[PDB]
Amino acid sequence: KISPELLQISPEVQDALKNKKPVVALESTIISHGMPFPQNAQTAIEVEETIRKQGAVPATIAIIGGVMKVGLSKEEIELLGREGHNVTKVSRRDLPFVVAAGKNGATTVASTMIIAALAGIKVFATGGIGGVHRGAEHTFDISADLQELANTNVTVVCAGAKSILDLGLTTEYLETFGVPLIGYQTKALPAFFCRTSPFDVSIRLDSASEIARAMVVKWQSGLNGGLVVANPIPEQFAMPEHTINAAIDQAVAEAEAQGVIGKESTPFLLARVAELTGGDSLKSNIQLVFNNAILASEIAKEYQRLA
Amino acid sequence: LKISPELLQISPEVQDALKNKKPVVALESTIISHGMPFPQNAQTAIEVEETIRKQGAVPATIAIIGGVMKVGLSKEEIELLGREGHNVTKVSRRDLPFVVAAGKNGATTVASTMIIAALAGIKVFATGGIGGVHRGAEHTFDISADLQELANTNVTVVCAGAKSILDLGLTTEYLETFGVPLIGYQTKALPAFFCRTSPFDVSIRLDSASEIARAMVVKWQSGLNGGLVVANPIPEQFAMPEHTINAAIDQAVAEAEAQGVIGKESTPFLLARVAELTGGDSLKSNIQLVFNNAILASEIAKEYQRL
Amino acid sequence: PELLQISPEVQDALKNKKPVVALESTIISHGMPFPQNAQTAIEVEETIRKQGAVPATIAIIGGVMKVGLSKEEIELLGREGHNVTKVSRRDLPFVVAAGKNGATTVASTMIIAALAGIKVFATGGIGGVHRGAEHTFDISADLQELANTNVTVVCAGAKSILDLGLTTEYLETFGVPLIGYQTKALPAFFCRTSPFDVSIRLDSASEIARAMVVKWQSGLNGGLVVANPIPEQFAMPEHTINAAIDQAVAEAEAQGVIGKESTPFLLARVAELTGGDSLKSNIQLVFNNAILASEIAKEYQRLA
Ligand SMILES: *[C@H](c1c[nH]c(=O)[nH]c1=O)[C@H](O)[C@H](O)[C@H](O)COP(=O)(O)O
Ligand SMILES: *[C@H](c1c[nH]c(=O)[nH]c1=O)[C@H](O)[C@H](O)[C@H](O)COP(=O)(O)O
Ligand SMILES: *[C@H](c1c[nH]c(=O)[nH]c1=O)[C@H](O)[C@H](O)[C@H](O)COP(=O)(O)O
Ligand SMILES: [Mn+2]
Ligand SMILES: [Mn+2]
Ligand SMILES: [Mn+2]
Repeated sequence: KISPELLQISPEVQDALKNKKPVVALESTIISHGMPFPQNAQTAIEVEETIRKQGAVPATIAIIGGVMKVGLSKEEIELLGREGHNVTKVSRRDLPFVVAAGKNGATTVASTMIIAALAGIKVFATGGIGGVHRGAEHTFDISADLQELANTNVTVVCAGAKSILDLGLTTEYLETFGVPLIGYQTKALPAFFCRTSPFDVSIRLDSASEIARAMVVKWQSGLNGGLVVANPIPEQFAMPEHTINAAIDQAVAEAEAQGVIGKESTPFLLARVAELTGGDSLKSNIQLVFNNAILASEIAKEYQRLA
Repeated sequence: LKISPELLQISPEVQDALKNKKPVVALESTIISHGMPFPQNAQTAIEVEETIRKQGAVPATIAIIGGVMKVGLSKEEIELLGREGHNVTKVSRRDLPFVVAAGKNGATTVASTMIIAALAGIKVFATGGIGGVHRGAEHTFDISADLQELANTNVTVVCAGAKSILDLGLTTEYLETFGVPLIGYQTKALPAFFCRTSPFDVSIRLDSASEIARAMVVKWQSGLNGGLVVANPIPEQFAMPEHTINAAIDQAVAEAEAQGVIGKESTPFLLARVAELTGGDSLKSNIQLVFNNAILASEIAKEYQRL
Repeated sequence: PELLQISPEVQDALKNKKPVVALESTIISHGMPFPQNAQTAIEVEETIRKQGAVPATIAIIGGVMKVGLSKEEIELLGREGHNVTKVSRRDLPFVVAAGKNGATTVASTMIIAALAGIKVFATGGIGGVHRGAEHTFDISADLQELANTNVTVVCAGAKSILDLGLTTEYLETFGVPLIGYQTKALPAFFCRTSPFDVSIRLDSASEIARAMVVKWQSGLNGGLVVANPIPEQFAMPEHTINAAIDQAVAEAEAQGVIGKESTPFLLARVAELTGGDSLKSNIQLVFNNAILASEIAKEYQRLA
């Protein structure tokens, strides 16, 4: 029952929810910190349209002038893409201040889940989830995303956890906190730019339909928390393992040596891997995002059907 | 509070006991499928139900049958889980929605069991031993979802402590961090599962059922959610020799690690291997501790229905 | 029910919408030696009263969760000392069940304040990730209470005996805002500064209060850490205080100190190695935090 001075849902999205059309949420960190200009905004508007061509309704989420806004104008997206790193990356602990100081912010997966759940949106597409960082056994550097997944009822379609992270530790972590890690048509956990990895999802499902069904069962039996749907990047756009892993490993060593830490790590690694791959990691990431948007449209349609 | 009959079904017996305020004791399915071999699996489970019956209390064995969460089971069902063994999905919280959605059978761990018991409003649950922090968890992050269920869900779990195959010190630390009281029953020293003693202490030591119940009531009436571990030492008669059992466990652990056994397979492999190495003795101790735990859990049950 | 009692001076302010600031009893029983423990408690209360707000010291007396306390009960906690049960969240129901007395930690003080509707609470410094928690898993339940329960905790940062870096990672993970008051760098407790930074620098109590109402109205449960730099003149010498802390921790490890008794031991050991100066620094930072806390509580009461 939040006040409009706090949360503002755009009329497209409101109508969508009234008329029970399927809605897919999207995040703003990917635009501001995830990718450079103008690939971030092109990518974002285009993801929105992809969703539209699948017959669903996009709601991109962000903090515009201190307001939590569900659905955004082309203008505001252009805005986040131009202002870029100057915009505040917003996780859970960041949110109330960016709302109070009335500033603009780009929501992470955590925040995007929070707001989406506030708006009653169950399906959310992104590129890759945050997770347990390499070295975390000694650094305790662990995304708030995982705790959000533990606690907030949103399904997040992604290409897995970002492959710059520690995937093994991430899979243990998700199990401890009772979060389903669903492979869409895959048992092997997808690694972001790359289609497989040495690890496993917690369950393989071959259709949106079964995922929607699981969601309804899960929530109706009271098990609160979200679900991760790991969606492999299409073969056309997949980075070959050896190259990408070399660029990731170098970028991670460099970040260690340079004392990069905290909320700045992921943007640093993503950009540096893009430098190291000459733009290829970035192209692949954009491809992965469109793909997840498509699957996410199918899942939301299937979920709305049941609900 | 009202869960659909398609998802959740309580036996008529357990329903009359709940209705008529008879003290009910919950029981887990995974003990049967993944914790013991056949016929000992089904045999022990039925003899446990009987044991709780002698105490003048009503057992509800919990499992997933044909996609339904089932509180209370028939002899046929217990037996089916028993003979089906590893063919039955081991079910933790992350697992739960998919077994139920897909109409399958599943054997519930402490976590799943607690979840379901809590749905039927059963506060007392007897098992052999709880999951915990695995040896090597500093680097592996392998930490049972049981401990998280304990953190949030209102059930008392009577056991011989954590399975001796785990890392007990880190478990005690973990429970403190998460606000879960670890109650030694008539001991300040943490019971070791197969062993009565460990070089680790419980958080509170209490000598009667009634105290345990009254502490339950203050805890919940006060709004601190989460369960309680009541660690009940195996009786002196059936205990394992420190030397022999420890050697068995250590070999088993080194072996599991060397073979690369990970995830939900770890515990069932280690129990099997330990039973093998001890020429079945460990198993016999396990059974005996389960009966003991059941008796104590019935007493706490009566004392709880009282207040 | 009868399992929580609120002093009439406290309820009087709650009903009448006046600023209330919580305090913890572990500062007293296990935090500081007698007589300075009771003295510090009473004078902290006074500092609040004079600040324009109403002190409520939470503790468990005769099994009761008590909001606001008599000087008799304060002297009792200060004197009976380490003989009083230290109470965290796991501890709580039993100390109540058994009608015993206990000194509440930041965790339990947050709980109790929450039961009574007190959104603002002042302490010296919170528990956190201990040095070597990476191998020991030794992590205060406080961090979890901050993750979950809605209370603002004003302090000197985390007690500097702990592992602060790990503590900041952990706070991020669990979504708990770490607010530096007029500082980017995380207050180091005895020290005014640390190699670590907070999550946001806020310069005024009002800002913090608006952040509070916006945070909870939005439904994000969990508390807030407000880190208050120790006054410049009371700060310990970095070399002396860190040499002390380091030795004390090395000893604690050697001697098999663990669990709930780890922090009290180290504190006692540190003031001993610093010949009372760290305790003196400690008492000052507590007063300072009580002042900032009063301001926050007032500015927040104004706003909703
Ligand atoms: C990752 C984001 C999603 N997809 C993508 O392609 N690129 C991206 O940068 C998310 O924004 C994620 O929530 C964010 O990285 C959170 O990280 P922290 O652990 O630093 O909060
Ligand atoms: C242990 C269970 C209890 N008693 C017993 O004798 N044998 C057993 O197997 C529990 O089922 C426990 O939850 C199990 O270890 C599952 O834990 P993970 O999810 O960590 O595998
Ligand atoms: C620390 C307390 C706060 N300020 C201060 O000046 N001195 C103190 O002793 C708190 O009591 C803290 O919550 C306590 O350390 C709890 O620790 P554990 O429960 O982690 O042992
Ligand atoms: Mn991080
Ligand atoms: Mn495990
Ligand atoms: Mn501790």
